[PDB]
Amino acid sequence: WEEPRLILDQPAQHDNINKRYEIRFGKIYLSRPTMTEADGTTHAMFPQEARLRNLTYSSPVYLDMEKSMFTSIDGNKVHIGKVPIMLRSKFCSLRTLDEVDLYKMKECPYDMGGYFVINGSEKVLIAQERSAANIVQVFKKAAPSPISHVAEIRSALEKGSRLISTMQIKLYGREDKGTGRTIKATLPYVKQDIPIVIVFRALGVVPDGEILQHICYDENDWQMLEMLKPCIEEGFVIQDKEVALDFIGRRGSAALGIRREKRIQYAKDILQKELLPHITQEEGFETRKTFFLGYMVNRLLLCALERKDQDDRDHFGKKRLDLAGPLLANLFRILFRKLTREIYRYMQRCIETDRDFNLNLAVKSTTITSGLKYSLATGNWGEQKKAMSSRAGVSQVLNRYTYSSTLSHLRRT
Amino acid sequence: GVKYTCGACAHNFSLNKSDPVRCKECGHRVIYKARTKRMIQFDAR
Amino acid sequence: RDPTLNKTVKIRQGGYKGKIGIVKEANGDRFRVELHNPNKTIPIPCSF
Amino acid sequence: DGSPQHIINEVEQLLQFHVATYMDNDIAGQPQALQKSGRPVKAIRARLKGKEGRLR
Amino acid sequence: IWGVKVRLGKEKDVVRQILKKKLAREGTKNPLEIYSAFQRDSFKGHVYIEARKAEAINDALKGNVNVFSNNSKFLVGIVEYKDLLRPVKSSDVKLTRGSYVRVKNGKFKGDLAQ
Amino acid sequence: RERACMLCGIVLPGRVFMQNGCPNCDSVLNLRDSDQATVNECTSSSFEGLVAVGDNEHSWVAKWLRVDRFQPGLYAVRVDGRLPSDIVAALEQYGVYYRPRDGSVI
Amino acid sequence: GSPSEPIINFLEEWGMEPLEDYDPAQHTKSTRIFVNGVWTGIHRDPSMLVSTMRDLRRSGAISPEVSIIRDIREREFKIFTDVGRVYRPLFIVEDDESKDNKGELRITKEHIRKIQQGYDDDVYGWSSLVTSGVIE
Amino acid sequence: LKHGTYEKLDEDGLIAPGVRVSGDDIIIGKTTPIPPDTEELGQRTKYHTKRDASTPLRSTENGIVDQVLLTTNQEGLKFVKVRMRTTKVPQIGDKFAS
Amino acid sequence: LSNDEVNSIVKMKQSLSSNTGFNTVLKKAQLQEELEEARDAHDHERVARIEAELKSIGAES
RNA sequence: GCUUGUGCUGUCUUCGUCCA
Ligand SMILES: [Zn+2]
Ligand SMILES: [Zn+2]
Repeated sequence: WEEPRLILDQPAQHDNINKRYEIRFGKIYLSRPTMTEADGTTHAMFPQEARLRNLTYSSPVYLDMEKSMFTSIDGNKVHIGKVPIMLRSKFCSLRTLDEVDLYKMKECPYDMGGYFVINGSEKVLIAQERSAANIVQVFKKAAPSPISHVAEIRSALEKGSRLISTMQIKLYGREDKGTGRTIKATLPYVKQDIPIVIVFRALGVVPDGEILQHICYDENDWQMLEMLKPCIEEGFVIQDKEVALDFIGRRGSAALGIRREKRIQYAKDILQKELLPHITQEEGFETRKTFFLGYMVNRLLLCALERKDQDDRDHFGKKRLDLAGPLLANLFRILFRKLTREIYRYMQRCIETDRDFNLNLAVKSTTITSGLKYSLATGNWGEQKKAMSSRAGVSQVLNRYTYSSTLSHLRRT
Repeated sequence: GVKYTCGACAHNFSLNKSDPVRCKECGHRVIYKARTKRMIQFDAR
Repeated sequence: RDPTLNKTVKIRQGGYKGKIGIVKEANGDRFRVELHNPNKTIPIPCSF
Repeated sequence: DGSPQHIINEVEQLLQFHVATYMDNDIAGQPQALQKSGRPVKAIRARLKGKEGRLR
Repeated sequence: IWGVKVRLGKEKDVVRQILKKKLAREGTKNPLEIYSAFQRDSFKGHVYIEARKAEAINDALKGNVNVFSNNSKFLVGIVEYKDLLRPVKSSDVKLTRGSYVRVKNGKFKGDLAQ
Repeated sequence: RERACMLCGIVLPGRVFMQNGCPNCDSVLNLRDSDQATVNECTSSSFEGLVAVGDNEHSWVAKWLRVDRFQPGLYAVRVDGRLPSDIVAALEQYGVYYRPRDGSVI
Repeated sequence: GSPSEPIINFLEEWGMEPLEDYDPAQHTKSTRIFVNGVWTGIHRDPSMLVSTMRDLRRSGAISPEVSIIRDIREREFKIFTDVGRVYRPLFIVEDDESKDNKGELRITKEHIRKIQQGYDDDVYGWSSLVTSGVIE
Repeated sequence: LKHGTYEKLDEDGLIAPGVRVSGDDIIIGKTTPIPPDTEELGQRTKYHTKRDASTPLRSTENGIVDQVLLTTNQEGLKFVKVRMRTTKVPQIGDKFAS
Repeated sequence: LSNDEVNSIVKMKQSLSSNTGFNTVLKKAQLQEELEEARDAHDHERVARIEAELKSIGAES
C-alpha cells in the first residue's frame, strides 16, 4: 500500500479522447507452505521433507489487483511470489503440532525454530546494528579542516522505517582563523552549502531578531549571540523571502535554464519535502521546521562553546538492531518496486497491441521468489546483479555442532 | 531386484530401474535402501 | 589378475584369526585385506 | 563503407577503452569493465600485484 | 540536423511515429515545426531529424518510449550532411546468369554451381 | 508488405500502389490506372534508408533527394532496381528526365 | 514498534501546548517534549506529566516497551516508540514518599505464590507481573 | 573410470547400508552420455558411449554405510543421499578442554 | 506404472485407509489451515464445525 | 583361453584453528 496505484495515460488523437488506465493493489493473502511435484499434484509441506529433498520452505503470496478504465472526452488474486517461512512462527506448520505429532513428523521437541530452510539448508538471519534515526548528533571535525563542528541528523519516516535524507549544519572557520565563524547548512539536492540566515528567511521568517528568538532561548548569553553575529552580517545581503527562495533554486542541481518562477516553485518543493521529512510533509506547516532548525543550531552552539561534550558515538542507547522483520521488509520493498516496474513496462508494450490483457501475465512471481531465495541463500542482502558493493554475511548457515552453539548463533548480532 | 523401504509407512517393495521413486501404498516421495546381506562383524572393543 | 580380488575372505591363522575381510591388492602372495571393523588394511600371505 | 565522423569517434573510443581495460581495469576516474555476471574483468595488471599476484 | 540515440531496432518505428505525429498535428494551433527525419541501416542506433530549433526536437521526441532518458542529442556538422545521405553498395547490379557460385547449405553444401 | 516507388522515391504498401496508385507518379506512370506489371516494375520492396518528410518546400533533405515537389510520407534513400528502357523513353516523350535513385548513377 | 498516535493523544490530553503557541521569551522554564525525535510541544509541569505517563505504562495503558525519558538538566522530555531498541526488565522499588512502602520492592510473596500456582485468586505469568506494575 | 573399486555398488548404482567403505571407493555410480566416436567401424559390445561421473569416498576417511536415501528433486530427476558412520576413539594429539 | 496410475492407486488406498498416524497429522494440519482461513474470513459457522471435527479426531495418547 | 581399467574445475563469501 506504499505505492498502491500504477497509472498510464494516453491522450489518443487518431476526436480527442483522454484515456487513463490505472490498477489498484488490494489485500494480501497468505497460505501455509505447499509443495508442487513434477506430475502436477500438490500437498502440504513440512520442514523435514524440505531438509531431506533439498526444497525451500516457503509459502505463496496473493495480491488483489483491480483494473479500471478511465476515459474523458475533452480483477482477482494474482500470485506475486513465494516468501520463505521461519520455523516455529505463526505461519509455520509446526506451530500447532503438539508433542506427539511433532515426534511423528520427525521433528525434535528441543528444536526452537527461528531459522529458514532454503534448498534444504538451514539459514539464520544475523541482527544488524545501526545508528538511530531522527536524533541530532554533534561531532567535532579534526584539525586539518576548516570545519570545527558539525551537527548531522538522518531522517526516517515512521511508516516503514526507511532512511530518506541526511541534513548537516557545518560550522566553518577555525578558532582565531578564517575571519568570521559562519554557519553554513547543507541541503539535499543543492550543490553548495547555504548560510543559516538565508534558509531561515526562505522558510518564511525574515526579521533577524526572530531568527535569534528561534535559535537562542536566553537573551543574557552574549557569547552565542556574538557567534551568530557573523552569520547575520553575511546574510544581511538577502532581506526578502522570495529572493531567498530564488537563491535556493539556482543551486538546486536541476536542469540549467529554468525560469525564475519555476526555480522558486522548485525551491518550495525541495524545502517542503526532503527537508526534515520526519517532522511533516504538508504545506504551511514550516513553523515546526523553523523551531527544529533553531534547536539544531542551539545544540551546535552549545557543543561549540565547550558547554557540553560531543555526543558519544558508541553509546548503546543510540543504536538500533534490525531483526528478520526490517531486513525482509527492505528486501521486499526493493523486489516489489522491481516487479511494479516490470508490470509498467509490460503494460506500456501491451497497449501498443491494444488488447484486454489478463493481468495474470504482467506479474512475474519469479522476481520476488528468486530475489528472496538468492539473498537468504548467499547472504548478500541486495539485488543479485548489485552483489558487488552490497552487505554480505547477513544470512549464515546455522551452527549445529552442539545445542549451546545453536542457541548462541540464534542470539547473535 | 533391489529392496526398498518407505520413509513414512515402512513398507517393503522392489524397483526395476523404470518405476517412479514413490511408495506403492501411501505414495511417499522418500524411500530408503534395505540393509545388505553380506556378513557384518565387529571386534567388540 | 587373481581370482580372489574384491572377494570376501576370512583369516585362519596369525594374530587376526577369524576376522572377515575383503581382498584389495594381490601381487605376490602378500594379499592386502581390509578389515571390516578396524578401519585399516593389513598385509597377509595367501596361506592364511 | 561509410564514415560519419561522430560514429568513427564513438567506435574508436570503444576500441581504445577495450584495449585499455584489457591491460589495466583499475583506471581511476572511469567505470570498470564488467562481466555479464557483474564482476569486474580481471586484467593483466591485476594478475601481477598484491599478495596473490604473480610476484608475491 | 540533430541526431538522437535510440534503442536498437526501433529507428524505423521512431521515424513512423514522428511522421504520424507530424501529419496529425498539421493544421493545428501548435504543429510539429520540423521538416524531415530519417535513419540509416548502417548507422545503427541513430535517428536524424532536420529542423531549426531544439524545442522542435524536444516536442518531436515527446511522447516516445524508444528515446533514452538522457537527451543524447548532438549537432551534425554541415559537411556531414552530404555524407549522411550518400549511397552504399549501390553500384552492384544483381546476379548474372552463367556465373559460377558456391552453395551455402543443403545436401550440396560447398559444391560449385553455375 | 511495403514497396519503394523507383521514380519518385515514396514508400507505400504494395496493395496501396495496386488499389490507389502512387499519388505523385500517377501523372506520368498512370499507376492508379495500371496493372501489377507497372507496380512491380516501378516499385521495389527492397530498399534502405527510411525517410519521413514533413515540409517538402524548406527541407534541404527533400531538395537533396529531389522529392520537394511530392507528397509527404515514407521515402527511401536507395532503391534496388532501375526503371526499364521503355518507361524511360515514355518519360522522355513527356519531356521529364529520369535520374535513377539506385545510387549506381551519379 | 508501536504507533505514536495514542502517545500524542495522551500528551495533548494532559496539558501539552503545541509549538505554534510557544514563545521562547515567555517560556524560559518550560520543558521541550520530543516524540520519536520530533519536537511536538512544550509543558510547564513535567513532573506530573512524567508521573502520569509512567503510571499509565505500568498499568498496561501504554505498551511496556515504550521509552519514557526525562532529562532534568537539559529541560527535555523524550518518548520513543521506535523499533530496534534493546531493553531488559528490572524490579520496581516503591519511590513514593507519601506511601508507607517507600524504599521497598513492589513484588511480594503473594506474587511469587501466584506465579507458582499459575493463576490469580479472583493464567498468571510474566506478563501479569509486567502489567501489575512490579516489573518494567 | 576412476582408480577405485566398483564391486560394492548394486544394480541401481548405489551402495547398500551395512557395507564397509575405504577411501576413494565408489559409493554412487553415475554416468553421462557422450556422442560415440568412429568405433562404429566395429566394436560388438565394447564401444564407449558414456563418461563416468561417479562419487568416490574421501581419501582420508573410512567407515560403514549407515543409510541410503533415494528420492526425486524439485525438477523431477533422481536424487540420492548416502550417510557414512564411524567411531572416533581418543588418541595422542586429540584436543580437550575444561 | 505411470505417475497418474500411482496417484490413482494411492488415492484408492487412502479411501481404503481407516487410519494412519502420518495421514492423521497431515489431515489435522490441513484442518488447522482451513480453520485459520475461516477465522480470518469472519465465518463464525464454519469454524465451529471445524473445531468439532478436530475435537473428534484429536485427544491422542 | 582367459586377462585390470589409470584422474579434476574455477571465483567469491562466511565460519573457524595457532601465533600476534
Ligand atoms: Zn509408504
Ligand atoms: Zn512514385
